[PDB]
Amino acid sequence: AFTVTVPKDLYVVEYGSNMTIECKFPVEKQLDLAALIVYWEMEDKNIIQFVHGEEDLKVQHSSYRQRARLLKDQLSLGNAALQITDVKLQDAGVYRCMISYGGADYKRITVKVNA
Amino acid sequence: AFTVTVPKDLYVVEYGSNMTIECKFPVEKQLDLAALIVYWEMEDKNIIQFVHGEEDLKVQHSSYRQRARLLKDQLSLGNAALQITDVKLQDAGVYRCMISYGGADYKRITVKVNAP
Ligand SMILES: Cc1c(Nc2nccc3cc(CN4CC[C@@H](O)C4)cnc23)cccc1-c1cccc(-c2nc3cc(CN4CC[C@@H](C(=O)O)C4)cc(C=N)c3o2)c1C
Repeated sequence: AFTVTVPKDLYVVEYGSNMTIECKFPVEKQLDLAALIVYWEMEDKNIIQFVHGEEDLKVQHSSYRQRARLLKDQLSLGNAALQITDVKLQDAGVYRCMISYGGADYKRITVKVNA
Repeated sequence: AFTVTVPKDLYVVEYGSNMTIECKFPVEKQLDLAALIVYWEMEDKNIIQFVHGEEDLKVQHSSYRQRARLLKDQLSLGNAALQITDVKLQDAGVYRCMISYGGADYKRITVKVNAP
């Protein structure tokens, strides 16, 4: 029963710091890109779209552009890991990571930013 | 650029009656069911889990499953269609359909129930 898990579901972060949020999923083998979809959204803003190996800059929402990246190296370890640099106020909310790799599952993560 | 689209996003249905809600998705030529995942949820309750041609009635939530079905016939036309018979009160709320077929997309649909 393909599960995604969140190590931490609540992130308290400093304004202008850097953050990495993590979704873990089972990779019992060597990651097969033919099977892999990784999506990250925050309140209906598209953040990352990784589709079978394909990463499309064009669909990424204005805010996250040149601040958000998916750590590819980490994928191979079954860790969809979103790095957001220079955390702003508008960055606080519920994040969703959606994964499809054989089965499919998704999880939610809260971010709080201090002023 | 895989899109899921909804004909109607709001359904107002009468208590006890029957409803079909639909999610449409592109099906170039002949559906490959081995590559297809169709998921329906309502406020975190599992309604339908159709993974590669098997439906999973292990944990799928007993109030629905009792009245909820995926019309497989319609899949061939790129129509994920959830049929609920004898609409109850607990059936109102925001459903989500999540589809994976090459790409992946989801949509939300609101249901309201009347009782006259
Ligand atoms: C998550 C998931 C499921 N979930 C489940 N399936 C079966 C059983 C499932 C059972 C559970 C329950 N438990 C929880 C714990 C464990 O016990 C399992 C949960 N979940 C399931 C099914 C099918 C697809 C997905 C999924 C996977 C990966 C990615 C995306 C995705 N959405 C996008 C949305 C967009 C949005 N844009 C915006 C406009 C829109 C448009 O085109 O209309 C496109 C992009 C892009 C671009 N890439 C998008 O990718 C999606 C939906």
